[PDB]
Amino acid sequence: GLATILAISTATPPNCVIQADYPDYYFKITNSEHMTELKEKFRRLCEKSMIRKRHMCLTEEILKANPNMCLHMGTSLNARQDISLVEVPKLGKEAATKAIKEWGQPKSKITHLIFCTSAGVDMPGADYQLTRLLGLSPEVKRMMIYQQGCYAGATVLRLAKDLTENNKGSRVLIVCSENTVPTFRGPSDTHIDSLVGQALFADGAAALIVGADPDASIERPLYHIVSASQTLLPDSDGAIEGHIREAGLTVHLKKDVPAFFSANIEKSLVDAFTPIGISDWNSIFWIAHPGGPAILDQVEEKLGLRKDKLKASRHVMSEFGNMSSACVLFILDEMRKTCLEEGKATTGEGLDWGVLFGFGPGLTVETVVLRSVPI
Amino acid sequence: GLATILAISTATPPNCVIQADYPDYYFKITNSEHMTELKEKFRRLCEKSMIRKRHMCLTEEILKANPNMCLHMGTSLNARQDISLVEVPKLGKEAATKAIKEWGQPKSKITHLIFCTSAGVDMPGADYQLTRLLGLSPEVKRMMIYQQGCYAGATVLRLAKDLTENNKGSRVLIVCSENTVPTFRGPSDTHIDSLVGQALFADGAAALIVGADPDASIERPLYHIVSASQTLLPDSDGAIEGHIREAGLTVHLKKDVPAFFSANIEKSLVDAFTPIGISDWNSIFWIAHPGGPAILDQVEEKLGLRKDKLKASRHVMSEFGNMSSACVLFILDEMRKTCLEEGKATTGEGLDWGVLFGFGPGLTVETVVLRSVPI
Repeated sequence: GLATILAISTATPPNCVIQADYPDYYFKITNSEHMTELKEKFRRLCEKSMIRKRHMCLTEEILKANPNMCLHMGTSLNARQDISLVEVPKLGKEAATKAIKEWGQPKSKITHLIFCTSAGVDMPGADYQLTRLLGLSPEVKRMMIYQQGCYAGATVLRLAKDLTENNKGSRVLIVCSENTVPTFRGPSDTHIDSLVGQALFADGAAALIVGADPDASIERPLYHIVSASQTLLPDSDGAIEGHIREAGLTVHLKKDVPAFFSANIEKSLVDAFTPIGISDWNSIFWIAHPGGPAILDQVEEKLGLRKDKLKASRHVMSEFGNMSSACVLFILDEMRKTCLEEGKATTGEGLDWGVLFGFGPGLTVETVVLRSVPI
Repeated sequence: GLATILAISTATPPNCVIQADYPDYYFKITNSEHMTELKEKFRRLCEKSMIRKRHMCLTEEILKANPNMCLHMGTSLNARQDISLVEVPKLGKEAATKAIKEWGQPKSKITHLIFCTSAGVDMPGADYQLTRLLGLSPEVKRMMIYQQGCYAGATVLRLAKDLTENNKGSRVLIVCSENTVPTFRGPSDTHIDSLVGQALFADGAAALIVGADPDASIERPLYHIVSASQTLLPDSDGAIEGHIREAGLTVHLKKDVPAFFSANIEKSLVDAFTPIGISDWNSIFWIAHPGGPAILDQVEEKLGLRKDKLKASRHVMSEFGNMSSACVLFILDEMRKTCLEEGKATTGEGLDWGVLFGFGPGLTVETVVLRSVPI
């Protein structure tokens, strides 16, 4: 049978910042209060984000203890690594424990682990740290997916599908854990694209249990992963770049990232849904990585999506911000929850078929086709 | 059927260093000739390695231009990234083109790409650069395996097995590309395990084509991937660590590393070969990551292997040094070539079943069971 999502959970650091308060706090903590023009430029970014609040392990106290993180280009990788390398598997464990509990099985039945993060690399990696913190079997088969950015929430589903379907009895724990430690920095007039990231990026972790052939007596399916594709967008080279440097992770954008994704999205829909015989994009349910808001506005107008097709996706953005790879898994969690609260006929807002989109560097589009589960 | 290796090729930078001359060259280029006692330690390490020569893209001219790389802990990550991020897909492409040529089929038939390196992280990754450099289909399904260290040569086979067996007609291009740019540094009194890296680490790339159900009329199997396990070793936490710092990749290694691997390897063999009905470890052909020579010596002694069992593994170490993930793939390439030329009965030294071992951080052992192909 098909790879099936058997449990979903999430976790965020307790520290929460209201987006309406952030331009003032950010410019205060980075000693930029005199940059009056820049501050109001940042305020519009935050207000245009449609983010309400964001969770951040980074506190005023931590930043005062690591002041080079407050400069735009301070030598600070070591300080960022020291923080994030511990936080990433810590927040990951918080989500994993909840997913394993929903699943209701002993964690000794987990045969595989996919860990995914762009928040800091180490040897051994976060996969090893999670294995040890959780007490998973030492023989757990681990895949460590490092630094793939905001499309990796779909990448982990693509990987899980092949892992679980090719190994009878396999049960895969997926954990995405992301934070702003490597990217947080002070503002600068000549790096507006970095400023965009300070308005959008947030912390979060999501965890999944995936397996083929559920045991209906003990396990409850939420979605089936039917297919998973990945493509690079023509002429998009260099549109989004993230560099790991002495000053941490530096983000570099070209002008028209939304135009690339909207102009190419239907190709991915066609390629994925032609084998299912589906051509009407309002007849499927949608999960789309929301961390670039103009991407979703332009996709929805280009395709003529009904205005609420993307409500779940934009709601996670509103409540949590751009948590990179974790976002689409947060959105799956909410969608199945909302559908149960409202009595919908399926976990896919009453519809049988859905698409999950990951967007990120390379310009890459990950396209996962999902099948809902009844009531 | 089983995932099957259908082509293998390798590449190294043209610059080559003779190990007999390396203690003098290294302590001269690092302006450290006065550290006479440390130099004698380094001579002993270089000789005991049994390495004859290593390929390194790092020339003295590049080191002169990048002097903070010759300090022990100079701020140098940006300079290392600038070199390595270009070098990794460039060497990888040299190997990939050869492997695709051996395979003989159009590169438009490559459906998946696995890239593996510990030589530097970037967004988008080396998988992206290679895709563009080779002109693979923009729809190629990529997996980027970053910073998994010396066991990752086995990891990529474990991954490719599930990708190819779960997708009829899929053809995976695998590329490992490793170099010394992140780890090269000058010597220090207080950090002698970093000297071990300077005596051992080297540059190299290997590429393979892998798929299931080969077309006998146009493809030629070399090995079949029977199974692939991964385990952490008991009580070994912290014995090997690698940190990505402002000074580059720092290595931290405990003296007991070979004792951990040799004391635990027979459990990996029993677990992997009990399904096959095999208990005689001299009865199978061996590919073992050789970058830690004492590991192989103690494994050999512990299990009572004939001295010829590890000959092919030690030969690649002799001629190329520790190329991290690429080593085991070089060893596979050489083993099928020797068997072809010596008229052996199979590509696995005339034997039917074999084992491929990756060793690295976590203490992790990757165990891949192989089946050879007849003449």
